[PDB]
Amino acid sequence: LRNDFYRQLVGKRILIVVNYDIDAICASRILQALFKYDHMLYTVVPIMGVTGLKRAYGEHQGDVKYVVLVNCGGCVDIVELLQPSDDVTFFICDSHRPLDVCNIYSDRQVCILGDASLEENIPAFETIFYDSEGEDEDEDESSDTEQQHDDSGAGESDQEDQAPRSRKLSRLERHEQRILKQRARRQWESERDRIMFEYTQFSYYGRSAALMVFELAWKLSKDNMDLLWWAIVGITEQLLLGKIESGAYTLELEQIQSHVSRLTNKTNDQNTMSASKITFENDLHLVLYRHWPVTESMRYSRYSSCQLKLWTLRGEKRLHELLLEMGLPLVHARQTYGAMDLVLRKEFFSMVERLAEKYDIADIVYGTFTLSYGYRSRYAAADYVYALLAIMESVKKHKTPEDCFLEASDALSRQHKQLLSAGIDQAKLLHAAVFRQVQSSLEARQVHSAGSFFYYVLQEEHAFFSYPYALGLLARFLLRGHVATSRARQASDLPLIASCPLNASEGMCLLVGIVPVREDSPRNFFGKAFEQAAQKSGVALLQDFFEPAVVQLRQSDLTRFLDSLTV
Amino acid sequence: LGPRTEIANRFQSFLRTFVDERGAYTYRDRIRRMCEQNMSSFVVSYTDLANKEHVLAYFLPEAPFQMLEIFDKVAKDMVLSIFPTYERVTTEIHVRISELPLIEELRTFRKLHLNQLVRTLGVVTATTGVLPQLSVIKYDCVKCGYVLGPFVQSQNTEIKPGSCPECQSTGPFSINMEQTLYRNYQKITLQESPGRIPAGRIPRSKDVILLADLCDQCKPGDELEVTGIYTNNYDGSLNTDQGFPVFATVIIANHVVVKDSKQVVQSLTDE
Repeated sequence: LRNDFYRQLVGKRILIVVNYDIDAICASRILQALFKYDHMLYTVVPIMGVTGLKRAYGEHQGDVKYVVLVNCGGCVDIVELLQPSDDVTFFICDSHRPLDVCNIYSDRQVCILGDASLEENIPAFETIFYDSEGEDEDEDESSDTEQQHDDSGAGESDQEDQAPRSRKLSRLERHEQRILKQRARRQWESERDRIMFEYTQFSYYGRSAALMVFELAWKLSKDNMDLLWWAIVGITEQLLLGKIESGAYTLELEQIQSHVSRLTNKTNDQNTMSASKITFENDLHLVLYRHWPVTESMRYSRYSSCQLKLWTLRGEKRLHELLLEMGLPLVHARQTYGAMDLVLRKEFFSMVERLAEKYDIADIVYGTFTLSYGYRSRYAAADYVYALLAIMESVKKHKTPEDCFLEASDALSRQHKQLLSAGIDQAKLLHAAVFRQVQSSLEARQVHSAGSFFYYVLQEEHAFFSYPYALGLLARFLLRGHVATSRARQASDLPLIASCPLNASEGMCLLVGIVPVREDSPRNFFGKAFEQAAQKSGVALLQDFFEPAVVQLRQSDLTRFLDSLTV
Repeated sequence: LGPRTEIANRFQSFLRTFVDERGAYTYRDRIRRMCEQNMSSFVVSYTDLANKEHVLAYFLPEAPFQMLEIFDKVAKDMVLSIFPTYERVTTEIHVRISELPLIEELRTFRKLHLNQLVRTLGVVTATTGVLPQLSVIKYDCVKCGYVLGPFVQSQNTEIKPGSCPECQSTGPFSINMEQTLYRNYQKITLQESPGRIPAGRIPRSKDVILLADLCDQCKPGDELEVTGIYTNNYDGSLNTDQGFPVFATVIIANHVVVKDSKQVVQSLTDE
């Protein structure tokens, strides 16, 4: 709730919107709007990393009490992170959910939006910080330390039969005067079975970043159509239930339509140009039905391709055979779908949905929205987001990271669109440059298993694959690629790694972790899994991202680290 | 008729009954493979035709025209019936032959060869470019302002019926430049090779017609094998005459084959 706490929000603030994300911008531009509405000046921020965050707060060494960060938080007992915080108001709203408890407790400078059907970690603080063994926060028999310290009367207090609290059992000795430590460790470790179940085996994401924010601003009587679209963007990023889960899809078909359909501000007069209120339809995650012909865009998506195996010829043969049953002309299969004639381009999906039921594909259609600004053309559900990811354009000017962020947030207006087509173009060329490596690497047989996983390494830098989003995308097209056709049915289920050269950064051999096949809810080990070898030998590793599934190494200090990381 | 219905039935009970290549015949599926690539130039085996039913070797030369027509009709009635999905793009068919146990050199064919089954080769020389002709007869009435309508067309002959929406009237008329069907064209001029001459004199030549499906394959000086059939312009000006009719001869191509053929070419054995 903040139908009460929002009424705190008038004084000065800082609105930080942590490292690059589509949840980020969609969730934050609305609040920029909200906050120049009630006549507040504030601060939006680019985040380059947790160090970027810490210097940022360092540069804002004031007493801005209404500090705000969003889509982060699980890093420390962040009073340890952020010492000078005294009673300063922070707000966490992150869906990176497996977060510390010291950030949850200490009801001082934090917002426990603790609301979940998992009441599983209640004494998770009641024994690690509250108990201790072989400790110094205590007294001694001598008269020089005759003062009572922060006596928790627990293992946090002494273990020499000095514990006024801890009134479950005997006092002097259970079997010995220090069986205190024995039972302390019993509970400690027997329930580190569940502490190590947290944060040291697996990570995930939770819920939205900004649909809660839509309901917040909905209670103040705003029917901002565009805010529905921006939140739609925020979700349709990791609506990708194979990437990171939505789940609620068939429940949000009630939720969001109920937000928007039932309140019909015009039921009879809406046949107008500007922003004719949003609609909903059941369509695909075929990449880019609209502005391209079929036959290139039927070819660069993984799911349409992997099930029909087109990077070899034979897939094209069966492809043509299904265009045959579809009876699309090849010319028409090479003019833009919109550039087609009428009747075919109307009936296209109408036929494809039902007579693809019978030929190896079942999971291409979705439920989404689309709308006009005017009479130019009818933009698409995600063709923003696949234009966005192409704006992470790590050029060597050193300004372009933050500048491309600022550009991106200045994109989803109804105004700036000469760039949006730019994003489309950039996206397409990268999208088929993805495919351009798979044939090279598959049929060169670069699929290094090397034991319990599959593994890739690469050799030099591409501007595609300088940054790691494209890298995860590489790994997540090859994987299906190889494991369709080179295997029996036994070994299709193992995880994957991939090197990522950075000729820019003096030689670091970046990596990204990614998971085996077809287990949507059973997600990453790699919330910590890499860190094993970090303990065993341990060499210059990083975990800088609030994204977990990533590292950054030296050019060449990986292989032995990998041999340790065999297990 | 009872028998004159059985031509198409023989084709139908041929293309899915005479089977070789260790089952799963070509013409079960080769036609599918023609519809796939959008060619409309299915080709037939005379060898395999005789291996099924020899009967249509003698029932050809009395009118191979009507044989070819009564075949491609079957191809339509099969294709659009089982591939009604096809029925937008071209929806028109004709077929070919590539097995004739014969090479007639030039300077070999005479009045006996009239309007029947043929083969021959030669060499290309200079010919026309790329043009179309017409395909359907329709005009426009102006007494009543109507259309004369579309009319059944003979190969180079007039129709002129009285029937038309203008009270079946309006002998006069005019003609439009649309609403009418077209057809590509190209020509060839065939010479004979410098190897198989009569060893030292001027060579002979006759001309040859190719049609809308058949153009932009030839070129000057190219290698070739064609069935073709023997033509006759039926009058190069008969009258009180020369000491000789001014007649000529052409061949019209059914199936042209290049004898270089430098593309990816061959069919697939089944195994």
